[PDB]
Amino acid sequence: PQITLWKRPLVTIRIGGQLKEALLNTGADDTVLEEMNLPGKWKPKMIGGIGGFIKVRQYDQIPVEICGHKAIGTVLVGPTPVNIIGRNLLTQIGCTLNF
Amino acid sequence: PQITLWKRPLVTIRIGGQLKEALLNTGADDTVLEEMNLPGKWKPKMIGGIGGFIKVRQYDQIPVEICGHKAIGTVLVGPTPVNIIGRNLLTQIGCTLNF
Amino acid sequence: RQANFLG
Repeated sequence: PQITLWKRPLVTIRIGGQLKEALLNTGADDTVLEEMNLPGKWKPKMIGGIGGFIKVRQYDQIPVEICGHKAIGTVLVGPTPVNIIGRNLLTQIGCTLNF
Repeated sequence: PQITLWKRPLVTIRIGGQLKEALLNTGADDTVLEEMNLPGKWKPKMIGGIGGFIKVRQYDQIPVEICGHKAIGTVLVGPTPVNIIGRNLLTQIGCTLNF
Repeated sequence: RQANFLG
């Protein structure tokens, strides 16, 4: 698709058999989802935030479907205003910025 | 142009005689820059992301040159860790996400 | 309002 920016670039994702809404976010290195449980193997991580570091759980090699485009990579889980898809997965689905 | 997301989508912007490196950020509603004297009245605002909120000054009707495109709109100024071009200006220059 | 970028 081509997604314009007059509205927030929210799309439906599938992860662990659940549908969720997420923001396509070019300003985020990483993908950060709201609190949820996810299949197996996570490590504690800290990510740079506003006013300091926030604690997240890092899951590696997680399959995520974004508008029916397959990605597999690192998904962080923690206190985010909104589910955010970052460049780590945007790159995998071939997403570019154009003007 | 087409900007891939392998790396942060950083571009040079100009405001008046002032150069800033800024992140093209589809996850941001607004445009926020640090250390900028801007002409005109401003009003206090608080804007949030991962980590929490920062206090900024909202200036309206500010011309911003972005890769040869003339944007004019709201520019927030405060202690953002990286200078950000948000959807308010990205729309004006015809920027989309494509995959 | 939300500027949801992250490092």
